[PDB]
Amino acid sequence: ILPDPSKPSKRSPIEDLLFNKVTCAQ
Amino acid sequence: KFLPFQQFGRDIADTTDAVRDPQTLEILDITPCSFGGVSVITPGTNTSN
Ligand SMILES: *[C@@H]1O[C@H](CO)[C@@H](O)[C@H](O)[C@H]1NC(C)=O
Repeated sequence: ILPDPSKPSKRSPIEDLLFNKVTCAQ
Repeated sequence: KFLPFQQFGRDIADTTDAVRDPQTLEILDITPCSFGGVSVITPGTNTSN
């Protein structure tokens, strides 16, 4: 649940899943 | 990859993005001019100008 130092983005695995789960000339 | 006999193409809101020179055959694209709002950061006008 805490940030993962190894990843370049200082996030947590749950935060990583949250970022990945939810996601051009105008 | 345009059909050779065809002439040009467009996109949303009539944002046409293709031309062709009648004398020389080539394909080209456009991109509208860079633009934007200009903001100003200032402290209190009495403090400084
Ligand atoms: C700005 O400074 C002047 C003094 O030169 C003062 O009269 C005025 O109330 C000040 N304005 C603000 C918004 O503090």
